Amino acid sequence: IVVREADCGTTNYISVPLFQPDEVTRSLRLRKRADIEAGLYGRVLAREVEVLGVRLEEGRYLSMDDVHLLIKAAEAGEIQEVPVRSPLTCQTRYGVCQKCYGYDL
Amino acid sequence: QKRKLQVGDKLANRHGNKGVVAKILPVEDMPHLPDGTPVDVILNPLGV
Amino acid sequence: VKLTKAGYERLMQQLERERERLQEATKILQELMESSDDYDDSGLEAAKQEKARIEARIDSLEDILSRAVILEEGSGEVIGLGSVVELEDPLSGERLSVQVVSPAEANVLDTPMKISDASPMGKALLGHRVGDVLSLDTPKGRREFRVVAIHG
Amino acid sequence: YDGRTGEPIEGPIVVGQMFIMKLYHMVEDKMHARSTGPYSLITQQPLG
Amino acid sequence: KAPVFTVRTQGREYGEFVLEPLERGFGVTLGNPLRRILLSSIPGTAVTSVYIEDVLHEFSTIPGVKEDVVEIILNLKELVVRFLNPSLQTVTLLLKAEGPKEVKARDFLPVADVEIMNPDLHIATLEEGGRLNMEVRVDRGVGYVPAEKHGIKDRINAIPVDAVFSPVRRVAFQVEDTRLGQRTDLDKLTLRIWTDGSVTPLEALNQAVEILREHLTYFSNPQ
Amino acid sequence: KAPVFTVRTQGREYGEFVLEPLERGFGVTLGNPLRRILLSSIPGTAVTSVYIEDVLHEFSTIPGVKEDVVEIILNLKELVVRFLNPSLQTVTLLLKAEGPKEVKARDFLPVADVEIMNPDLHIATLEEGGRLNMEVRVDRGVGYVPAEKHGIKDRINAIPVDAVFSPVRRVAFQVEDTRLGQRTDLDKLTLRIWTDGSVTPLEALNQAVEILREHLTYFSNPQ
Amino acid sequence: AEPGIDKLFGMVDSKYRLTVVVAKRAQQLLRHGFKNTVLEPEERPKMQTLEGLFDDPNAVTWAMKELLTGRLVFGENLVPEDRLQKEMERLYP
Amino acid sequence: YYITQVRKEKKGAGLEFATPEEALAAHERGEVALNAPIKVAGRETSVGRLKYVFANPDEALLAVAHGIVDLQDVVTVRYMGKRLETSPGRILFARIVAEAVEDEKVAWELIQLDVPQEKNSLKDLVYQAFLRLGMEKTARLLDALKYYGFTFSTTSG
Amino acid sequence: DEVWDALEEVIHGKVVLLNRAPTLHRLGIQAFQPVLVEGQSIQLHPLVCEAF
Amino acid sequence: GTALDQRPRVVVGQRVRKGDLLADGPASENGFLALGQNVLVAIMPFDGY
DNA sequence: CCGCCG
RNA sequence: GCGGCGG
Ligand SMILES: [Zn+2]
Repeated sequence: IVVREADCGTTNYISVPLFQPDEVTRSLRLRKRADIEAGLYGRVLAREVEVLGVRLEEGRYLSMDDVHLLIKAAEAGEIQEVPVRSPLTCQTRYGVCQKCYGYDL
Repeated sequence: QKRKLQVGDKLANRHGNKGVVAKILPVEDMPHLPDGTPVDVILNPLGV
Repeated sequence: VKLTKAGYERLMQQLERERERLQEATKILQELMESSDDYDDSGLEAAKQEKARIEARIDSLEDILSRAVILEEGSGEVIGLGSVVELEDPLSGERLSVQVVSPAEANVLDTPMKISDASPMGKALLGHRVGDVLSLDTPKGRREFRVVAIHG
Repeated sequence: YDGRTGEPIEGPIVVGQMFIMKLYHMVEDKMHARSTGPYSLITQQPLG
Repeated sequence: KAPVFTVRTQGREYGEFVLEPLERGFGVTLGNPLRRILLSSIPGTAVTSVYIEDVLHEFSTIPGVKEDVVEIILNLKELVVRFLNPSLQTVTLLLKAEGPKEVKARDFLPVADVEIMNPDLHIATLEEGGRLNMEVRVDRGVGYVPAEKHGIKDRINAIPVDAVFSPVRRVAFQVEDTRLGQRTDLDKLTLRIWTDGSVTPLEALNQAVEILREHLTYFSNPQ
Repeated sequence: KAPVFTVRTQGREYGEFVLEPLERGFGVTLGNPLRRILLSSIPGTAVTSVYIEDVLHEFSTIPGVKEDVVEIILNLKELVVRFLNPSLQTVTLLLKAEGPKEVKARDFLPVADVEIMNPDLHIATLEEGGRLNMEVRVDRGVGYVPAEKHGIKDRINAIPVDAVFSPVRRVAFQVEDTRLGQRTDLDKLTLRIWTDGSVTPLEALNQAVEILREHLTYFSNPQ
Repeated sequence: AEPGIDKLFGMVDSKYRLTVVVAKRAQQLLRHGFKNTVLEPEERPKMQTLEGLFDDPNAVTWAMKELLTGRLVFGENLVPEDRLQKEMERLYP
Repeated sequence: YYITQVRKEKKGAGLEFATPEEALAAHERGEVALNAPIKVAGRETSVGRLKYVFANPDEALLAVAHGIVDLQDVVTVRYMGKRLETSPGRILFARIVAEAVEDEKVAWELIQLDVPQEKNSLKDLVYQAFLRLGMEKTARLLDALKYYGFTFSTTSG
Repeated sequence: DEVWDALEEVIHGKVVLLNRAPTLHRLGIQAFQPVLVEGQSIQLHPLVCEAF
Repeated sequence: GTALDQRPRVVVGQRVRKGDLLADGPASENGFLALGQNVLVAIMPFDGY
């Protein structure tokens, strides 16, 4: 698997969940700071989402701060999941495109 | 042949502190006591 | 599984504390594996092993806490779960204070010594009432006590 | 005192006679530096 | 008040030098610099090469002689000789005693211009028929030099020894309270120096002082 | 070879100086001593005590003046004055201004043989009807003298200020290894200097070196 | 690190591209002679024992220093494959 | 760390300069006595800040280098635009960083001289530096830290 | 002594690669500018000690 | 591949006690085991060496 | 995993 | 080939 592309078009994105189900019977919680970071850091937003007053354009790669924002917001109660590009849904047969992999080089 | 201690050589004490020689310092500028007597080796505290 | 509001609260709090301990132990673990300076030392096996002893206690607290019944019966007559018993030894006039609770609630540190449901002395008391007199076996012999009373 | 600056080292430092040894690890066994040489006859490899 | 540089010298080994008063913190500013030179720059002498008659390599053994060639050449670097004129760059002491005796550094055949301040140094012990004859090359150098760095070859079968030129064993400086002046915040630098004998505490001090000055001048032409 | 004394000076504040090659651990024998000197010996100027007419304490506030006593006194430490001759051991600067004006260091009335190279230095902003009149004392000294150490008493109600004599701000030196054919264990001393402007990094250096030398001499006459 | 590598990285759509450009330009620097540069007048690279880095130190060093300025052009299909090597030998001794 | 840390000593009495001026003086003389330490639990400022007030950032270090203050001592120092209550160590730290990378303003924008430097405070420093000033520039700060971190480490004792 | 001048001259801006015992992640090998030094051992930068 | 010599630690004509070291082994001096030497050591950090 | 000796 | 040993 390698990275050769032009923003592959197929927009079928993965939704990064911000809340974890069961640890003590049923009760929704904010996944640990670390774990969320793991899932959203250096990612590319599939679709746009205004969360706490700011307009996080579609396709923007959310830096660490941005992910903090999303967490801070989740605290308030404005978003439970996240639209983001990923390899799990790349169209490029053999390989993966820029927008889907993400930031980290 | 004669094996004089040089930079790459590794020494160790009976307690388990093992290590290699990093720099061979000229008595000139190495840690000395009030009375002229200089020390011979400096073990980094952090490994304890 | 049967718990008292008191019992519940206690086990709930302990669980909280062990979560903090796990988060700490973890942080620690992570640092070690990240160090890669001094390997093969009781640095991993200890950190790890420590974290395990925790997680285990946690699984025990979550299990018990995930499916326990709460019996609100402060007004009853016969010794049942949640009952606080007091036994006097006919001979020495010794006053002993105890409370029978489910295995998970037992704890000699408590005000009334909390004894297990399926605990010998625990067995002996369940099903009896003020006045009764009973025995069990003890290394020195066997001492019978009389239930002087039973508060909530 | 430093030795390089002759200025003291703020704070007492422990020192003493420690028994330390040199190990069967001379760097004599430590520096094969290759430029060019022999190749295997059957399989093309720069064996030495 | 001009630094009263006093001196108390006993022998050619010890040599304390007092010098005060000195404005706040110069005692140290001088004390250390001089110390560093004293041990690293001062010139002297050491046994640079030796040769025993029936020995081919340094790791050999000579009949009727307790000590091994290495136990010996080891003891020779402990030999402190003393030349008197530059015309003495490379001296070759000669020694040879036989039978039941204890070879001491005093048994070297005298060389009119140079003296051995290291007399009772134990060189070797001889049982019977202990035929020991050897020539030890000595030089005037500076600092430390590994026998592998110079590789002296007077005779095809002689073994080079390690160079121990620094004629000082230990230097120490002390900064004490004030003696004269209108202020109490002052330095009283007194440094005590230790020499093997080759040169004198004072001799050293001065040379060091010079080397220092010598370098100071190097700040002349910019570029 | 002869130590190549290269120079890279920009303005009168910064000054990079390289000097190699040098023998084993010598850059450090030079560097440190020079630094020790460059900060404690170099003579210059610093404001000693100040006095604002209506002000009594160090921690207060003059109406019509945004700055607090503290800030002003602070600003004054920043003041860099330069004397021309020995006759000026202690000079009193005077300055009075009112109304809506910015009080710069160039507002002090000119004194005969004294010069102010820190003109645009902002001392205080005066609001409408801002009465600011003070007298700042300036002296020639060496090093740093805490306001609590000297304690000048021009006017019994004035305030003593920490003395910032050294016209040198900080000093940094590095001992990097340099190559020379045969051997590589060589010293290359590059020392960088920062000055307030009173003198240049190049002058300061020389002065230092001289001062050091001068002391080397005091090792002349025994007793 | 290296002289404005960040500036360099900014000049390419992909990291690895920079490398390819950097390289091939270092090649043309030696092949067609070492005088095929564009910024030799002032601030041309330099060495320490004798200011001779003006003649032949490292190639890539040059390429980069040249690429740092808006002198050279790089593209997918800029110049006809073969016509480039022909014209280069012609204009460079 | 050892250079950014601050010290706290023993306090015979209530450190109230929160309000008294005879508290600046008295508390400041009781300090010149053997009563109140150069780092007493005084709310507004411990006598340590009262005595020493440094205008220029350099001002402080030199006082240190002359023996007046130790690096880990709470003093007052006038910076770019604020009279800040911090220790020489801390300040020194600022400079180091602000030196590694030329943009001095961007420097103190990404460091917190409010706590001793911990592996993390640094971790995050590096990370921030990378995103903020570029790759190579950060490299420079690392080397910088490496250097200082080590030197202080040796003289700390 | 002139050869050294040469060697140090040929190395100017070239770099070499270094490898740790078990190569585990991409950083198991990094590139560095060599600076000729005395002795046998190889001088390695502390900060990268964590990588390999 | 290590040196294995025996260095006599006794002098000519000496009254020896039964079971007394006549000569020292490869790494034993005075009859004691020795492997390396006792050096004066300061326990602190240097630049990074 | 990579490496080296006998 | 089998023993030993470094990280
Ligand atoms: Zn894709």
